[PDB]
Amino acid sequence: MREIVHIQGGQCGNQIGAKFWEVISDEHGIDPTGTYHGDSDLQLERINVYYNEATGGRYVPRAILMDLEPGTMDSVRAGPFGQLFRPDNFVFGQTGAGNNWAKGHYTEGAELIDSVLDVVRKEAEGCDCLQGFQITHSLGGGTGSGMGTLLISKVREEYPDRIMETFSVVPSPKVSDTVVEPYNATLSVHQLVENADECMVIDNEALYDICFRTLKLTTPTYGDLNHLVSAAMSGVTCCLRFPGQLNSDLRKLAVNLIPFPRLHFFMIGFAPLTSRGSQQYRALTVPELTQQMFDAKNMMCAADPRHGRYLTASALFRGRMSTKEVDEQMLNVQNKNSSYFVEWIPNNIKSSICDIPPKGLKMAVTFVGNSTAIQEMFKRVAEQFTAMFRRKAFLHWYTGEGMDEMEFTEAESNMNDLVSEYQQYQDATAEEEGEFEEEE
Amino acid sequence: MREIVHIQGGQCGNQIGAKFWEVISDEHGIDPTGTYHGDSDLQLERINVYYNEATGGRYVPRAILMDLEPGTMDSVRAGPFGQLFRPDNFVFGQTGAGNNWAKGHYTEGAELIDSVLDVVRKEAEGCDCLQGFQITHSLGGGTGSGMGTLLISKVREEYPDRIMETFSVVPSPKVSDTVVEPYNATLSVHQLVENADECMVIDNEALYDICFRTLKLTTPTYGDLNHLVSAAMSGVTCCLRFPGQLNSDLRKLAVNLIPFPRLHFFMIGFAPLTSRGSQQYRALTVPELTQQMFDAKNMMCAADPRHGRYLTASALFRGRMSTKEVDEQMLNVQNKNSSYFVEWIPNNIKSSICDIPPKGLKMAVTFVGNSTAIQEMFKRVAEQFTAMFRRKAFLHWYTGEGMDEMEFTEAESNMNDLVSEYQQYQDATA
Amino acid sequence: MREVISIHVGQGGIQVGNACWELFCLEHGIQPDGQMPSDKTIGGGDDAFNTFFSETGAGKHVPRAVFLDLEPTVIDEVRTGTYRQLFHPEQLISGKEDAANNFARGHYTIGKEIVDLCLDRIRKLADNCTGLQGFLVFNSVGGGTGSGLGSLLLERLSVDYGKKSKLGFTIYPSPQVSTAVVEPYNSILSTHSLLEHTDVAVMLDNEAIYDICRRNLDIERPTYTNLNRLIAQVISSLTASLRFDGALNVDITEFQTNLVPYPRIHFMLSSYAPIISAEKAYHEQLSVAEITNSAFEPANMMAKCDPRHGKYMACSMMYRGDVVPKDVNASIATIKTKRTIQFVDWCPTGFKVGINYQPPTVVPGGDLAKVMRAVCMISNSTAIAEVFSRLDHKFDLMYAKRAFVHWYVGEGMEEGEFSEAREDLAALEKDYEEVGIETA
Amino acid sequence: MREVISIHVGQGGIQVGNACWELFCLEHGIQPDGQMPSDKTIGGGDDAFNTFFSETGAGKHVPRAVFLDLEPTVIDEVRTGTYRQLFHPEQLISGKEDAANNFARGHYTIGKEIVDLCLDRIRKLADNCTGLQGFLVFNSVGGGTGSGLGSLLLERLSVDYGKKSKLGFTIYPSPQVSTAVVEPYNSILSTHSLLEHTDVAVMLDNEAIYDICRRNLDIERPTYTNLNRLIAQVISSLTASLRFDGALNVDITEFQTNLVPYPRIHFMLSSYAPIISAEKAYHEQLSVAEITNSAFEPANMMAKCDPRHGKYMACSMMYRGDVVPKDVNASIATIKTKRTIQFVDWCPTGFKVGINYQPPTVVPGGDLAKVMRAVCMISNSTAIAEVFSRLDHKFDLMYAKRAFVHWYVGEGMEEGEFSEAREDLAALEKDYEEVGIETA
Ligand SMILES: Nc1nc2c(ncn2[C@@H]2O[C@H](COP(=O)(O)OP(=O)(O)OP(=O)(O)O)[C@@H](O)[C@H]2O)c(=O)[nH]1
Ligand SMILES: Nc1nc2c(ncn2[C@@H]2O[C@H](COP(=O)(O)OP(=O)(O)OP(=O)(O)O)[C@@H](O)[C@H]2O)c(=O)[nH]1
Ligand SMILES: Nc1nc2c(ncn2[C@@H]2O[C@H](COP(=O)(O)OP(=O)(O)O)[C@@H](O)[C@H]2O)c(=O)[nH]1
Ligand SMILES: Nc1nc2c(ncn2[C@@H]2O[C@H](COP(=O)(O)OP(=O)(O)O)[C@@H](O)[C@H]2O)c(=O)[nH]1
Ligand SMILES: [Mg+2]
Ligand SMILES: [Mg+2]
Repeated sequence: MREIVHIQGGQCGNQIGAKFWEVISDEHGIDPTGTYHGDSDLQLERINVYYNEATGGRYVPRAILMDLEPGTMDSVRAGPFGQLFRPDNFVFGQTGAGNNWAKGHYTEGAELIDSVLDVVRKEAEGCDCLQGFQITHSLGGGTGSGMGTLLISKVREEYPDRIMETFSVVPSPKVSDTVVEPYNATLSVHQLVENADECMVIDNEALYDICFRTLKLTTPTYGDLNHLVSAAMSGVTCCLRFPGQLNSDLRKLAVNLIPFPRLHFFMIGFAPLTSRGSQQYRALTVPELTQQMFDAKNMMCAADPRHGRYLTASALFRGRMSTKEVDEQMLNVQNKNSSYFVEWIPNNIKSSICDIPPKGLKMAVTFVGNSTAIQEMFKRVAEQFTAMFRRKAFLHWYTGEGMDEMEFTEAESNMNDLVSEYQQYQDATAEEEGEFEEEE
Repeated sequence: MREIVHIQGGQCGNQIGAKFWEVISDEHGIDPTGTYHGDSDLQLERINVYYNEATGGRYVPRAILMDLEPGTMDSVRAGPFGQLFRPDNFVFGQTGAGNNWAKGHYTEGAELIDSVLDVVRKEAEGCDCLQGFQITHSLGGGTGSGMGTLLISKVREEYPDRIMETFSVVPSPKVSDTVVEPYNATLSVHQLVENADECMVIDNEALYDICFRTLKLTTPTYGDLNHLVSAAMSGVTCCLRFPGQLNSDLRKLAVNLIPFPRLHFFMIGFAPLTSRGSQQYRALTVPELTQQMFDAKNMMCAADPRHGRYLTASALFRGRMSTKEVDEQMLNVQNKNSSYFVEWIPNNIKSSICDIPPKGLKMAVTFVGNSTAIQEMFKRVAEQFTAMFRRKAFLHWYTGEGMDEMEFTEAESNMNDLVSEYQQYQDATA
Repeated sequence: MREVISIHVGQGGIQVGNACWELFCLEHGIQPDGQMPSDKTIGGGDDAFNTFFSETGAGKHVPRAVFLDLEPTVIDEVRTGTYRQLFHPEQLISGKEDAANNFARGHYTIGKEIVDLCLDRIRKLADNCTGLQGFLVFNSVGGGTGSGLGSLLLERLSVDYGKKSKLGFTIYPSPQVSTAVVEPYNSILSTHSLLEHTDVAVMLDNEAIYDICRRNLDIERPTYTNLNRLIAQVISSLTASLRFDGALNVDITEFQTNLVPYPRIHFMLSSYAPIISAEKAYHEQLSVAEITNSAFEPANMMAKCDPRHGKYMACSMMYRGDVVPKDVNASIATIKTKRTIQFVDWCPTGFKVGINYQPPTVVPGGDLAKVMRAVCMISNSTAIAEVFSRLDHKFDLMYAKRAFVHWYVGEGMEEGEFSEAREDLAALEKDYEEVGIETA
Repeated sequence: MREVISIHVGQGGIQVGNACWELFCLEHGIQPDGQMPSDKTIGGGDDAFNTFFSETGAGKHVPRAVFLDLEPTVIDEVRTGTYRQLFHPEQLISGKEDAANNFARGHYTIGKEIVDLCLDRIRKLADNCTGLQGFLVFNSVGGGTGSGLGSLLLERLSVDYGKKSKLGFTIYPSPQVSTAVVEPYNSILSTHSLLEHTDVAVMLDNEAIYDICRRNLDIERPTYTNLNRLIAQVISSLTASLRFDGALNVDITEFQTNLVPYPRIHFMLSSYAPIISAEKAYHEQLSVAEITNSAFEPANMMAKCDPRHGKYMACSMMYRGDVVPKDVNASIATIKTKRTIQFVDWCPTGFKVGINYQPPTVVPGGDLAKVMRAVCMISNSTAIAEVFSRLDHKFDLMYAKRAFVHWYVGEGMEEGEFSEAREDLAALEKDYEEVGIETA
């Protein structure tokens, strides 16, 4: 059991979800028509974690595809493995959010969520034991940010004990594919930091950086950006679906990743990713993969860990590796990066092993790292939001829907408090000398 | 035995019956010429419940098709399985009620009913042990409401002990396919509440909502609406016609659905109904069907059970299911819906198991629920009726047929008492 | 010669019956036609059946059992069954119209027509019988027929047959899981009648036995048919001593002395101990001293009363198979020593032990393991009080509102008959505590 | 007859268990089915197994062993394993949701549900057992289940069974190599419970044993499975005396007298000495006198405490094979004469020697040489303090910040419990020096 309900909310979310549910159907051997054509019996021992066995031995994703735009349905239906998702589970508005948190949270989205909950409740009650939820939504756009947060707020009021995991695409200043991103994202994090157990911040900038450097793609498309997110998304929740030499799960990661309740933003990354030309040369060994996973480059977040200092990390190694060798590497990493690891809370790195690798690979890794570097990416959104909010630019749309200036202030406040806290975890290391402080 | 005499009174009633007697024919395997072509001997073991074996091994429905319009006969003959029904049983006038309770009750209908009672008596006396009747009429139209109630009054005076079950289409404010609906319906319920043992309120609005949402039909017709009513109509009386792990019948449901005599309005709802596209994905398990049957969407009545609190409910599960698993689900539901179940009278839900499923299905459920929500649908009719009666609008027709204003006031008074009594047993805490 | 008449009243009575007569037919070797195949070239199991089956003189054996129902459907299922040619057509008595879960219909309106025909059938069966031991009766007290007519039968039988013992196996409604809403009303009105006219009443709550199936047989989805099979095995084990040879023989007449101390306290529980799925039979020693401990388990009780609240007033252990009396002696002795098991003061020696050499029969298609030992403990416990108080509480919620009375009153039961019954059951649960009180 | 109940709690527990029961099955000659092949035309190894396997009476031997996990994945692996048909289904108990490295979940929230079911199993096993010697327990104190539920068990076991010894093989986290970040918190809360309810607690730090594999077995990349096999051999060598015949017999009861001087000092170490790769077995004499010296080697200790800092308060040398008591005597005498090895004053004769003729079994696929001599030395050392000081220091960095407490507090543990625990462990490391202090 330990089942996971997936909600893919807002265009971005649905497209990530589309690729994700392809990735997981490969590892479990499910074919686009919902039949099992896997060779190993290990592929169907724990399937129930993601799929709810339908009649006639079809497998159906426990996905709730929500948007305020009816066009997206056509897109997720167009995709290969589009026939996997349950029609009933598709819930779509008509107008759309129009990149407006308010439209997706207070007015248009506020009418739809009631319908969505009734699906969420239905799929959650089916599970004998619910591990929790994996919400996949953009903070940048309205629907994903507006509804996404409103739903998250709703589900948490109904299912407090159940983990709330979120794979969210934060808006990057480099890309800036929308103007009002800073507003959406600022009002989002306020709702996320209160109602999300563990939020895995993803950034398009970084994902593009992984595609032009780590991999060498001539034309990285949002498909190829989604494929990296989906690879990681599997990694985070594998030791549920397969055996391990040392088992873990979502709650186990949370307990060891979140020291204090508010600092629950993490930088996901995937270690065995190599340029197709550069494969020959690269030797696939635990040390090699450990080097890449702790390279700032590998991280799917804009902020380089180097500026921050890891409060903790977690690795989820795949395939057949000697646990001793892993443990040797995790130790070795912590002695090297003396500065990039917090003084208090020693043996910062956690390690999980799962026996089953990802398809077409011998070994792999998935990395989840709570740093004070993640602060930096949130400062970018703050600086930008402030600059708009100094003048009350674009503010008449949000105010139009019925949101009040008070909200916009509290959102900034609440995000500033987060930013102060992550910086504070460098002041508790600043303990150093008890007689006098290092600044003089 | 435990035979059931069906009366399908008024256009709406005759069209429901047409579809009903097609649905029951598929289950029992009877072909449109009255010949048995079924493959399972279980199909004929208890056929006598609904059909009377005629000469030459033809099966005849025990249906009394009454209407004040002669055009309806053509309609029930036209239908496939229109040759099943007995030409002596068809009793039709000439003029028609004209959507007037009075014309269908006090004048035109008052002349016909004496002819119908002679057929009712005949078919009722043929049965060794009569379970009761299943009247199918509309409260909205003049014929179904006028004659239907007048017949129901008559049959009950002759046959008190025998169950009087009614599948009545109440007029919905959304549809409003007639103007004088409020008058007819208000005068109907007055007669029904005194003379009907168990009334299963149906609404077109709800049936359309099941057709656009639960099912996904591009063009739901009165054929499709009738098909849903019929599907449920089978379910309510199956454990008569087939074996069961736990048996029930009409009187058993009544004994456990009606706490106090006046509270015999119920919401019927059929569980295994699914959109054709969504079927692949849906898993056909006792829990899944139990979730749909208690969904306020699934009910064939306008009023959401969420507003009321179930005085009681009954499920009539079909196919081969573990009785334990059913019992687990019914318990699970009652804990969950702590508000939507009355405090006094615990273990509110009744359960019945019938081994034989409906055709082309592995499991099914039919739901019958006595809630205090049903008052909300009657308030709509009252609010409407009052507005007309404040001014005495359209009243001259009803007054013209020889009905007095006193009758219109007592009908409103008696319907308000019903609404008061449900609200009592909602608000009550014990 | 050890003759027992079996009266199956109501659906629950008949369907339990079917399962009983499957088991009996297999035990004695009677085929569905009713003709034992004359094998081993000697009448080796000759006179074994005379307990339950009457030899007609032509080689055909007929069950000494009256199946009674006010509904035709259940009895028709027996007539169109494998055992159609086994049961006497007149013994299988039918009614046209059911009691419809109304004691009043079963006790006055409908019941008074049929009971006249049943008593004639019992008399005919009692005339054939030479030294009848007792009347086993099977009725559901939740349902109309079993409550109403089943009570009326016992009243009439008690005047006609006098001394002949009446052991009633009653299916009292479990408090959590109830099949019908009007079950309390029936149960209470039935119990008052049952409280005077039965000698020993063995209580069996469905839910409790359902739980045993999920726990011991490891079936996720138990049916009534699976349940009815366990009920049969109990009845078999109780009457076994008559049918098969044993070291320490019991009789249906003995329980009545050893188990009932005071007349009104005749209510009992039951626990057949080695209920084991063949899957886990592999891994179980199944010694006598285990089987005994497994009997006194609070879970393995077939009625849902936790005897740890009560005090055992008398226990009747009925062993079957490779059972040595020395081994039994130690097992009881260790139980007497235990703390969890607590005995009343006024009962110094509360055990009646009954050892048979015949092991229990494994029914084909039957959820049980072939096992070389067994035991059916019928126990008189002060805990029984708990079930009655719950049915009293569940009843008193009604009749405050006069909730469903209009039915019962319409069908000839005066309203004061409800008040009477509750007052008498209130007088029972007074008695059960009074005997539970330590001696002054 | 020398019966030992094994309780395997938590992943680390179960997986160690699997390796233990492989060894035992090979040692007695039980096949995976659980039927010994009846060979040598005599029951030559008859009653050897009655330590670890109950005969079912049908020719099937079942392990006397409860495998307990709040997580389903590890226990499933056993159920879909070679030894699926060996272990009694019920004995393999599973939870739906893991403790997730949170003592609190295991000790209150989740544990309290399952423990009830576990004790019932232990009672059923202890009923079969005639003259039970003791409860062997296997729990990780780094992990939730093994810390939490494993501590809750012992408490409950201590009241119920009373005298019956409780030898606890505990996988304390090595300081250099740690798998989880929240380990110190678990370990300390576990140790406090453990400190009062276990009779003898044998400490085993993974890292130490990992180093032994790299040093003695010459494996560059050791796994847990390689580690678990060495743990098994120890357990085998300890219990050996019961199972096989020996010159100088020991018993699980004996250690408790000869190794624990004072009640609170029941922490130990262990060192199985002839750990040799077949590659270097060619070139080694492997005389008793060598094996003994190899046992007292600081490195060959399986917990990473360098006993040269401490004083040996009591040793328990357990030899197996071609061992002559005269040869042992000299070996100990030379150790008593050595300077590096130092004994407390108040212990004048510290050694308890145990000689078994049975040599240790070579597991196929196993990283070990078939050898004709062996020794398992459980040693009470003042050095143990060192491990507790490092788990106190690593915890004192935490709980200054109130680091991870929110989790623990949320799941029922009052904050003050953490403070109590650290205060009792500080009291332990006070005692350990106090006994180390030369006599006044
Ligand atoms: N063991 C068992 N109990 C049953 C079965 N069917 C019904 N029961 C019990 O009987 C109750 C329902 O009453 P019925 O036995 O149907 O009623 P009846 O005595 O046949 O009388 P009517 O309901 O009037 O036909 C349930 O609450 C159960 O406790 C069955 O197949 N097996
Ligand atoms: N010898 C050995 N030790 C192990 C193994 N797996 C884990 N451990 C030890 O146990 C610790 C992790 O604890 P787990 O056993 O996973 O945790 P648990 O007690 O089962 O509780 P949960 O994690 O909540 O399921 C590690 O730090 C190791 O010291 C294994 O296979 N062998
Ligand atoms: N990684 C990724 N990001 C996307 C994709 N599509 C849109 N986005 C990002 O999402 C942001 C806007 O969110 P979107 O969901 O499109 O708008 P919404 O529908 O109003 O929430 C933009 O800044 C895009 O960079 C995609 O397929 N993959
Ligand atoms: N469900 C359903 N309702 C109908 C059908 N035909 C008519 N009605 C309803 O019945 C009401 C009028 O009753 P009708 O039977 O036409 O008039 P009558 O013949 O005078 O009773 C209208 O409000 C319609 O909504 C039908 O085929 N199906
Ligand atoms: Mg019945
Ligand atoms: Mg675990």
